[PDB]
Amino acid sequence: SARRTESDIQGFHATPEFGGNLQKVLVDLIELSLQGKQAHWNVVGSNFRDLHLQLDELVDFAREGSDTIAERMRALDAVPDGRSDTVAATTTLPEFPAFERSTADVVDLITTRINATVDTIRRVHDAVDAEDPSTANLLHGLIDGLEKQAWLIRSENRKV
Amino acid sequence: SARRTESDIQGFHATPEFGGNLQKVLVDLIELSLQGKQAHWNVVGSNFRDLHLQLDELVDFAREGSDTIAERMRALDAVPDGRSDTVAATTTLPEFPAFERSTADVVDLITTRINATVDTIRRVHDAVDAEDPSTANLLHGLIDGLEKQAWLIRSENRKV
Amino acid sequence: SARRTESDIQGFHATPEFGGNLQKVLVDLIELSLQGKQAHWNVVGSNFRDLHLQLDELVDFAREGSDTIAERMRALDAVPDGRSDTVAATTTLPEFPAFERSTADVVDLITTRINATVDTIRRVHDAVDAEDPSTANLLHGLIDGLEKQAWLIRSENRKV
Amino acid sequence: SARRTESDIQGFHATPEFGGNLQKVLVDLIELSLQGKQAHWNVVGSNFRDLHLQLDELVDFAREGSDTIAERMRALDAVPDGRSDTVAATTTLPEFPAFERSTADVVDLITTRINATVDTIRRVHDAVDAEDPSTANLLHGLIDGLEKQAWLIRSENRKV
Amino acid sequence: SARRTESDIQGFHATPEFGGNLQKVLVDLIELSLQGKQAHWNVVGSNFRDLHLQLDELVDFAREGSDTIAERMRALDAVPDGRSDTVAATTTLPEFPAFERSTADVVDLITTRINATVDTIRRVHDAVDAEDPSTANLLHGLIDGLEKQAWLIRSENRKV
Amino acid sequence: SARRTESDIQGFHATPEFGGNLQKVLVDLIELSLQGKQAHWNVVGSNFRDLHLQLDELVDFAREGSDTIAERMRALDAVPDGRSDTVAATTTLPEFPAFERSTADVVDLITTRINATVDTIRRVHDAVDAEDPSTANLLHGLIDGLEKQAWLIRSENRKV
Amino acid sequence: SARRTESDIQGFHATPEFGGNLQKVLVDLIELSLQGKQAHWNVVGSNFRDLHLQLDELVDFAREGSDTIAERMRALDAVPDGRSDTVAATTTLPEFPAFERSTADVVDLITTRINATVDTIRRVHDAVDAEDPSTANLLHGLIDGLEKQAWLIRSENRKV
Amino acid sequence: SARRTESDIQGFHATPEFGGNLQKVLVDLIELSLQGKQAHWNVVGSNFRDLHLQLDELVDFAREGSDTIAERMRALDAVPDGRSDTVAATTTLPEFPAFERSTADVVDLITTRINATVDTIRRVHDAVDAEDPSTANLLHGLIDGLEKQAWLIRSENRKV
Amino acid sequence: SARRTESDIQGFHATPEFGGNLQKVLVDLIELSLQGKQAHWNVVGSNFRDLHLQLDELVDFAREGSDTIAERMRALDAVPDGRSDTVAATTTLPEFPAFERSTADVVDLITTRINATVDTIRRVHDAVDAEDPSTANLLHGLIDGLEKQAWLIRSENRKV
Amino acid sequence: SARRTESDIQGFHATPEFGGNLQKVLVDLIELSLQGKQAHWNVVGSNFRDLHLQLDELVDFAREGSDTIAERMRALDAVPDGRSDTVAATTTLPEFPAFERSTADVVDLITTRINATVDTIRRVHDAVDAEDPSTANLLHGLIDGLEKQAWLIRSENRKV
Amino acid sequence: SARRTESDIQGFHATPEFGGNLQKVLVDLIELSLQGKQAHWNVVGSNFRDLHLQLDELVDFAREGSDTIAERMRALDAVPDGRSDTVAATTTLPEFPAFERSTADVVDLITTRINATVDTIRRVHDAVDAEDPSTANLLHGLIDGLEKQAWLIRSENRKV
Amino acid sequence: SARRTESDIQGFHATPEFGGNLQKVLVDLIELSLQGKQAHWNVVGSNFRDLHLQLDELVDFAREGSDTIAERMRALDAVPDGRSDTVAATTTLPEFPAFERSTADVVDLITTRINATVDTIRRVHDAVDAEDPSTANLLHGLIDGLEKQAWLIRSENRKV
Ligand SMILES: [Cl-]
Ligand SMILES: [Cl-]
Ligand SMILES: [Cl-]
Ligand SMILES: [Cl-]
Ligand SMILES: [Fe+2]
Ligand SMILES: [Fe+2]
Ligand SMILES: [Fe+2]
Ligand SMILES: [Fe+2]
Ligand SMILES: [Fe+2]
Ligand SMILES: [Fe+2]
Ligand SMILES: [Fe+2]
Ligand SMILES: [Fe+2]
Ligand SMILES: [Fe+2]
Ligand SMILES: [Fe+2]
Ligand SMILES: [Fe+2]
Ligand SMILES: [Fe+2]
Ligand SMILES: [Mg+2]
Ligand SMILES: [Mg+2]
Ligand SMILES: [Mg+2]
Ligand SMILES: [Mg+2]
Ligand SMILES: [Mg+2]
Repeated sequence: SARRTESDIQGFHATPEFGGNLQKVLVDLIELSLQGKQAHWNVVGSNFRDLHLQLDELVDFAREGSDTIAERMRALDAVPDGRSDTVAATTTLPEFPAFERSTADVVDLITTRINATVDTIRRVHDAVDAEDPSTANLLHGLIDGLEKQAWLIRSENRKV
Repeated sequence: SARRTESDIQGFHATPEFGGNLQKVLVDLIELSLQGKQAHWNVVGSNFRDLHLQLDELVDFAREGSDTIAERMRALDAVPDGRSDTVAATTTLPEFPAFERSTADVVDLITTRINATVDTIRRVHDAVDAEDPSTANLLHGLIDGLEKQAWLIRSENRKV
Repeated sequence: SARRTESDIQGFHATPEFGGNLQKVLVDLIELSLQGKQAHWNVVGSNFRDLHLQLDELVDFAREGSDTIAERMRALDAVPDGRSDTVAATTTLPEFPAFERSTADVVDLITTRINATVDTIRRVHDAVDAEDPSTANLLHGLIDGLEKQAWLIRSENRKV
Repeated sequence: SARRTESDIQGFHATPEFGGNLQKVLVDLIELSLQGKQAHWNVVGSNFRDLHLQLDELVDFAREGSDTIAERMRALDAVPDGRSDTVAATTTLPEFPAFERSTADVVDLITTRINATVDTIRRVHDAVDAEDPSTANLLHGLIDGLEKQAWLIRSENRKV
Repeated sequence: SARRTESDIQGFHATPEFGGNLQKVLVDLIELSLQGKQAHWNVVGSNFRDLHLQLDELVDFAREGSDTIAERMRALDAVPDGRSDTVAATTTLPEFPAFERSTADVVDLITTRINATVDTIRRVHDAVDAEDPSTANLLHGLIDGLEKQAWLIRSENRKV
Repeated sequence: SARRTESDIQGFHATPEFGGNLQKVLVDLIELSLQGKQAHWNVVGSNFRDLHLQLDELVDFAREGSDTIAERMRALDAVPDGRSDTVAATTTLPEFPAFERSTADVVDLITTRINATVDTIRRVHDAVDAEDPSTANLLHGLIDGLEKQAWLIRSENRKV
Repeated sequence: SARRTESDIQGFHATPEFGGNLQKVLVDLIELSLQGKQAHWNVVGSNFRDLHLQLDELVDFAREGSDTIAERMRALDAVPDGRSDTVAATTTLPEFPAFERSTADVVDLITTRINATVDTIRRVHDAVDAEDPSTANLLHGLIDGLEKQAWLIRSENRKV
Repeated sequence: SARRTESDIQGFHATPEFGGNLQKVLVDLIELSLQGKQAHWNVVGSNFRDLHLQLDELVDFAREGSDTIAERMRALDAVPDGRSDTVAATTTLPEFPAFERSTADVVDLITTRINATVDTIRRVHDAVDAEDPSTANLLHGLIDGLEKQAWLIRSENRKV
Repeated sequence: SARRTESDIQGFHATPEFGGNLQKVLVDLIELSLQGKQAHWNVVGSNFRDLHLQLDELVDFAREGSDTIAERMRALDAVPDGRSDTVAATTTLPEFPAFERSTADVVDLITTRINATVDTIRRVHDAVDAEDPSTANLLHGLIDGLEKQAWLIRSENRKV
Repeated sequence: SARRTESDIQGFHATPEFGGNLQKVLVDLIELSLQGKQAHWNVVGSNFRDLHLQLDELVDFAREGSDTIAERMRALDAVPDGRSDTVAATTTLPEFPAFERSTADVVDLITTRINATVDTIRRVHDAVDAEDPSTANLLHGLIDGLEKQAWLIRSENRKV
Repeated sequence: SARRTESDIQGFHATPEFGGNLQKVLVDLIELSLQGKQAHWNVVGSNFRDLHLQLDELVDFAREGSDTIAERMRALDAVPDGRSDTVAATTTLPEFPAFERSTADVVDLITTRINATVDTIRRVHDAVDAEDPSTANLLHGLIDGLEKQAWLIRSENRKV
Repeated sequence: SARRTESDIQGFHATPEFGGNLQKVLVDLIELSLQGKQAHWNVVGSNFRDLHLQLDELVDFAREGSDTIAERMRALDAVPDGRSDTVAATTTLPEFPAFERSTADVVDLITTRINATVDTIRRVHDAVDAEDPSTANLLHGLIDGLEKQAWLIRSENRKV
């Protein structure tokens, strides 16, 4: 009665631009995960353990975030690229330095890299929201979670 | 002292239109749940097990979704109708066919029905968001979750 | 030695009548689940919370029951029909009323609907047991569980 | 290489008005949690246990909510004040009465105070959303959750 | 529409003899659980710990069994009596002795008392099954479980 | 250097008075458990479910309590007697009435029986504490736990 | 006082025929377990993973089933023989073929072997039920569980 | 034989002095909880994370403690007052300062406030123990738990 | 750059001799599992329960071991044979005797069968290690676990 | 209004006598833990498994006990010494013998050593209670727990 | 006294070659992780779901493996480099192709890449084992785990 | 039939030197666990909590390690000696100091003592491996785990 008589109903298709916007978020989340693990392993000095542990929590969040974004792309028939070459060639994050780094340095370095990642999400937000508010919801989750990590990490170096 | 002195403070009340819009979402979520179980029981053929299992995950999400929407109606002083006669008389989803269906047919059929359910949510979205953004947030969760199910189901039939 | 030399041994096949008998149970279990959720959402008044919660437990049991019955049908190569139109057209349960209902009314209404569902299982029991005692075992579980729910719900309205 | 150069990328900082708006939400959430426990301990009469238990769920939600808001403030460089004197001096919630209170009275009292808490969040919503949609997402969760609690609690006193 | 009309469909009610038969099972289950704890506390000697632990498992099973039977009585409009005076006055189990008892003695004593409990259930089985096969299903679980306990306990005293 | 050279070091053992006092606690705990289940099964009327559930929680605590006391006796070379005849013959608890009882009646009946049980523990407390403060600690747990149960149950019948 | 005064009460003893009948069930359950693992390890081809996993679930059920039957024999003073030589010499199941087998062949092969195992249980059912209905209940569980496995496995090969 | 024949047996009730003493403990526990969260949110500097985490554990314990004391009051017919105005007006704890505070400062501040809370419990201990040793047991748990928290926190600022 | 330009890279292939060596381990693990269950069911006498339980733990380990070995064979493209006929025809373990066996006898019997199984693993160890050290690692796990079981079981019969 | 204005509020600290008394408990708990493991590893003979398992449970409790006492010392500004040399030099426990020991011997040996440990706690109890009843509470837990362990172990060698 | 008297005892230090060898393993494990996710997101076609899920299990193992290797480097005073640029510049794995790939192609592609990763571990094995057998043990775990993944993935494409 | 004949197949027995080498590892593991707890309780100063927690993880690992070694000795017919006097008299670990120690000092002290424990295992490794590779596998786990702990602890004191 109210039933649609259509045998093939199409779902929501993302524009290629929308897919490209999520791709920008994806590579920065993957890069953040890789840099987070680098910091996690190579951090040394005063309050090593807290930072070591907090960095793993950041990596967990960024990895879950990259899944969320890539899966959202797929749901809307965009196609993600999380390969190493693409991530290195297109990430906006400043390169993480090599070798052992002090806890103080790692705090400042990782805070900057989190903030860079959040900036990318904030930059594409309005364009994403305009096409698909449901995806903007996912972006809000990432912004909230990453900005929480930034606070939890940077607070170590704060002097009051 | 910033304390209010009213003995009676009323809650947010949904308009009849708003109530009607959530009712539209509700009946399609219940119908999708019922069709999902039908497909889950009656699918046979190549890759039976994967689809059988994925369909149960779809049903779980749709059932949780119907609860969310119905409870949201109740919170806003609206009254849901999820009775079988009402669902059958008012759902926009094409009827699920009777008897055993092949994996390939079930994939196509259910994808269309998920697409139809999501279309209803997308159709009422802006009107809901205009009156109550907090409810639109719930709708974003439903859209994201269902379109993910559509991807996980439909990909069986996608060739190269 | 004692091994059967048969390359293709057939399993137990249910008669169509047996399948039809389980189908009667299936539609009443599905209808009970739908009515239970309707009551769960729309119940109001004294002792709201207990009934709200108990009704969800009833729905959980009826949903698990419908899976059990439909899966048993499939195991014996019967084909279930749990679609909304079929449920509405063939259920023996009295229609659940629309709108908010008092806890006292809901208690009486749902007790009657549980008892109707149990009656269907009791009605087909002997015919089912005669063909397949193993399925009668499943029916015993449903009778026991539903009659427990009837007691737990109806006790609210009992005056001694 | 699309890598950014800067070593000190600063995070999103909230305006004083934004921090002030989240502070308003925070004090009302803390007050609600304190009032919720007061009601939880001191409620007596018909259907005591259900209300006793539901009030604990409300408190749990309000406490998680206060953490969410205070932490969001910290993430955005704002400073929460959840101290007893501040909460008492600035909460908009009508004072909860001391001593034992009937279930019927507690239902009415707590519903009013939940509605007051929600009103604060609804009042600041648009200003919060205008500056930071990600924070508005957190507000939506709070509105949804608290309005659910209001329904679950107030339904006890409903007439027909 | 195959919907029934009646608003007050009554449930299956047990005959006085049926309730009496379940009452017989109930008192022997409660007595066994009390005797099981008595043995659990007071057993001493070679292989104490194994018997101590196994007796607790027996008690657990007997207690769950008593709940099952008493609740089944309630479901079928019968009224259990599990009070201490009634249990003592009507149990068919041989009295368990007071004071410390050897493991070997406890094995023999408890095996006899389990067997007595099973005998009661076996004695009422056919009359229960004739009136209500669903209840006989519950009896089968009790027979199976208790006879397993008897084997696990008595095997301690076996010769070759 | 400080090692004792004794081959057999004996444990602290209870005096006959002490053993007798714990036995008094034991029988009232078992009797409360038995009456608790009787009430649990046979309670009917307004707010049935809450009382039904709370009575099971009371029984769980009383059962754990009886184990605690009986095991403490065994630890101190005393012998418990939790057999039905002994419990019925020596309990100080007023007899629980037969048949179905209203929720209001069960509240008053059970509150009285909990209070009787606590009175027994309070009556023996000082004598127990004088001989063995470690056992008095166990009594404090029981008093606290049972008096909480009394509050949670009795509050149903309070009118303010 | 309704207490029995026998110092020795014997348990239910199975006849040799009954013991033999359960032994027939046991050897086919063990053989099915062994063949299930063989198939699980050696299946290759289209939809490998689903079958690999489902076969492990079948093995788990058959192993649990063999335990149930063997323990039931022990409870009734019968003596199981699950040794490899006996299983190989007395199983009624057709031999599982050697080496790697295709998914399609494994589906057909295992379905036949489940069918064979269930046939043994159905063949001995009435004789078992006549002597001991409680054991027949266990058989009903085995029939239901195994025929469910047969459906979940065989449906891979069922076309339209 | 030993059964009391009283229809109404009353529970142990707190004297006004006793109720007053527990109220004193209650407000300091709630105040500690509130200051604990304030410190948790606003702590910054060296070893932020450890302190952030430890303060949450302190708050969890203080919250459980406040429930314990308030529930104990209710059990003994006393009425708690945990409202914000009352806590602020009657707490003995030194006020927690506003704004961000260094880890070193928070360690000293919180240690002092924990000690103040414990002092209150130690001050009321003997009077509580004299009237009701069972409640003194609860006080012992609180003293032990809070003094552990003080050690775990203060140790950060120790120099040896 | 360092990337291999090969479109099809082959994995490690086990020699047929290596596969045959793992096959020897596999049949003895399967035989040990079958004999362990035989002992588990049929053991009687002093300390029945401990042995009954320990034998199940041995069986669990041997079953997990057989999976490990068979899966390792498959990973390296060997093909396991765990069929009943093959196990009986090729196992090196002495046959387990029929009928009920005393705990003392079972201890000695099972210790010998564990030791036989370990001997097979030790016999093939060097040949396995020489081709694939990673598989020798798995053998070390089995040797350690089985030799632990041998100690735990045999200790029952040790006289010092 | 009632707020203390002190900047530094000090915690309760143990006197040298108190610290010394807890140290005495600490070394006997650690020694018991060490002997418990020695017995656990080296026990052989009849009922090996039960004793092996029970000794591990004893060790778990003694280890938790040692943590409790040492942490209590730290909370009260006392310094524990649980080093091997100190434990060996100052423990009151009779030395555990070397080599394999029979189950009968281990039962007697360990019971004696548990009793020695409890004696130490009972000897210091009153002095501890006089200074700090909160710590006496911890001692009550240890006495109760260890005396339970003594009962569970010693009962093996009892003959009645 | 066998105690050493050095105030400083250094740990095992890896040679530069050893560090380099683990670095080779690390970059291929990270690359495999990244390629695994790419395949997981972008696979479409027959048996999509099984591969999608299995690829996630592969990624989990490879991520855990990279952690193990990097942490082992840190333990032995070596410094890992898991940054994207380094992984892309130094991995031996063939590049994963862009865009959607069929199930069959993904099976072949990923199998080759697992084979490549395992080859690196096998290539460095002997050099690692020669310097530090404990690290070789970790390598054995990686080889076993990855070759198992290769089997579970590749078997989809293996025909008869 | 490839079945062996012997009824008494003996297990692998360790040489006196082998048992002696495992005894060396055992005493150093027990000593480390005792020193670890000493440090855990008595550490104070900057980053107390992290070290406090990490030291407990070390103790957990060392205790599991000691069980592993002692049980392996038992499996191979060797007899462990983990008694306090033996540990003190034969441990190679430098004595841990008494009293409170700074975090910086504890980091250096514990790192040295972990390294000493690892050195013992590294010293006996080749002789253990030569006689029994399966035991060397256990040593590898210990080396890996302890060297990880050393890194996690020592990194606190690292400079740049
Ligand atoms: Cl509830
Ligand atoms: Cl799956
Ligand atoms: Cl931490
Ligand atoms: Cl056990
Ligand atoms: Fe994903
Ligand atoms: Fe719901
Ligand atoms: Fe189902
Ligand atoms: Fe928080
Ligand atoms: Fe019950
Ligand atoms: Fe007990
Ligand atoms: Fe079994
Ligand atoms: Fe509470
Ligand atoms: Fe396997
Ligand atoms: Fe500790
Ligand atoms: Fe890691
Ligand atoms: Fe151990
Ligand atoms: Mg599949
Ligand atoms: Mg209620
Ligand atoms: Mg006390
Ligand atoms: Mg720290
Ligand atoms: Mg035993």
